[PDB]
Amino acid sequence: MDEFEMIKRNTSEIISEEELREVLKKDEKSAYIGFEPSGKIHLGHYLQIKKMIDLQNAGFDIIILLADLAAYLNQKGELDEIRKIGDYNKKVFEAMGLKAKYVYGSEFQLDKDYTLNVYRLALKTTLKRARRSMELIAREDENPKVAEVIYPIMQVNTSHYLGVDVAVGGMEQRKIHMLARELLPKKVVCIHNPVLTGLDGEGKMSSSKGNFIAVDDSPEEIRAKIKKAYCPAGVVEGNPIMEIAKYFLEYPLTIKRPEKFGGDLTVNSYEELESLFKNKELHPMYLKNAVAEELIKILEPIRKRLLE
Amino acid sequence: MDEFEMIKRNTSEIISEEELREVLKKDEKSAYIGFEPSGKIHLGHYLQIKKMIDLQNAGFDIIILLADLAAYLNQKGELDEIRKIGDYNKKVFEAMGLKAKYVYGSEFQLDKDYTLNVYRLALKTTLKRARRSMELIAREDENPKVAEVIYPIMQVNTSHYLGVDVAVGGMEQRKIHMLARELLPKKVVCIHNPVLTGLDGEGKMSSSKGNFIAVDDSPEEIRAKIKKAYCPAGVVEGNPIMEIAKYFLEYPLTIKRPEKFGGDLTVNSYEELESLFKNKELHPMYLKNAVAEELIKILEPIRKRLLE
Ligand SMILES: N[C@@H](Cc1ccc(O)c(I)c1)C(=O)O
Ligand SMILES: N[C@@H](Cc1ccc(O)c(I)c1)C(=O)O
Repeated sequence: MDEFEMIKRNTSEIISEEELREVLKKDEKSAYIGFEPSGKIHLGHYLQIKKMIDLQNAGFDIIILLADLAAYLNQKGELDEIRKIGDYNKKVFEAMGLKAKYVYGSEFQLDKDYTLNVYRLALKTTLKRARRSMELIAREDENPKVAEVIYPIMQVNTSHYLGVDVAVGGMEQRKIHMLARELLPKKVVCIHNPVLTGLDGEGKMSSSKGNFIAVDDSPEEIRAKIKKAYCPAGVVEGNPIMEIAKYFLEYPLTIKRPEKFGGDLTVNSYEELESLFKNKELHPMYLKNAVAEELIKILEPIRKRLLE
Repeated sequence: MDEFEMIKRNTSEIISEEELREVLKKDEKSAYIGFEPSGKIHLGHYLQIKKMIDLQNAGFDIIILLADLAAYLNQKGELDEIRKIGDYNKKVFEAMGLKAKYVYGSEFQLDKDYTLNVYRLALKTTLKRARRSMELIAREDENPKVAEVIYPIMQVNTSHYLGVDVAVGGMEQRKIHMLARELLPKKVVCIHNPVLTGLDGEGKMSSSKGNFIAVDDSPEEIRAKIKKAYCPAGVVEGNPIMEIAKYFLEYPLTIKRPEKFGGDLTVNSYEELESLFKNKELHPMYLKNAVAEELIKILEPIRKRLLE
């Protein structure tokens, strides 16, 4: 697996692969991802940080935007408290093994030159397009605020301002990124990560929906969350436990199981696991026990650094 | 007529009269009006400048905002060319006899602190409310831009920033002013001037509709415009010529007319003129001739200063 394939592994899409290939040739290249500060950092965040680590290993300088101003526009509270959560998020990201340059949006997104560019972009972006770009990001509001449409153009300008070669985000960010690629002078290569399913199988995993596993959850808590998670036999689509096996576990994977139920099985790839589960040769209970124990070991050093 | 009544004369509404009364008691009070720079300065502009002059005579310090940034957000062109028109507008306003402090929006509306307040206001203003406030101001656009909703909150913040006691504008500005009075810590007294009717009777007078008399039009041009203007006998409502008699002429007004048609008539007030015209005792032709000649003399010193 070369660098391109390492970067591509477990991503939903890369816009565009040809452009990424041109970027990889350079000695100096940079990539960023931004996150509205979150009280709990979960597997969805970890999935993306893992991807930033892949880029870093491929020679990219990484910038992590603690998107405080965006969170502010998206009704997450006052800037002061939001920045505090941002500082906590930085510590968690560092505990994940990512060394990068962390910047707070408000450090530069209120500067006269930034603002003028935001207003120039506002002249080129239709209200309809801006609202559509925020469908999967905007905080639920029966009476949508003007702030909601300022948010996407502020995000489009970040890539321009940072001068990055690559922007990373979950698939929820794809419409904002399409806007950026259409409006900015320089097209940024966009790498989109899949959106994890919530533990109960209802909708996507989210900090606001309480359907996630946080990276610092205790082992006992992880086991309890996985035990009650949606995981119908033979069903892979929308199955959060299979998603965890695909995105976080390493193979070969040894699945412990009593001899009376088939004995231990060693799966050499997620594809093999997917095969077994689909044919109902692996019961949800044993898939769950293996995923919980392996996930606990994966997260252990992060929780340990955060509690130390 | 005291100061309050002088300020109130020919206005559509004052929000609120009690508040204006409290303001008038102060030794130091200020008022502003903003205009998106216009290629031609017309009677609608003059009507408002006349009102600013009334306020100045009542002891107010006047600030005229050459609203370049707003015009930019409202698709009037590039800031550089817009500012140039703004400078021309200042010269016309000075030729009207107004001495005031002229400021360009872009001088302060892109500052970090201004912008943060704009975003704070964006969190409190619904998209629906912002669009409604722009119905009579926004440039026609089949695909409304995000810029359209940034415009009203930028305008709400101007009063806050300038610290004025009074904001003046045409009735088209009333929804933005209502928003300002609801959102700002200090309620600004809003004085609204009537919207003049276009010369052809179709819709309101506008720089973009070419249905106006510019203050520097030649006498010959004024006569031609008034000659072809909508002015049905006995009809006062939506009659631009009667509006001109009401808002710009001084009384007693002598209306020249051949003896065979009734001879000259001296009207001591606009109300008397309105009475005569309604009862069809004054023919459109003679109302028009008198209005054109008197308007020419009213505008003469302005055109002269602009051509000198
Ligand atoms: N939209 C991201 C946060 C984010 C990302 C990048 C960026 O430039 C900005 I401004 C904000 C989220 O949903 O968390
Ligand atoms: N809306 C006015 C222009 C204007 C006025 C005041 C203000 O604070 C701003 I920002 C702009 C117009 O229609 O010309």
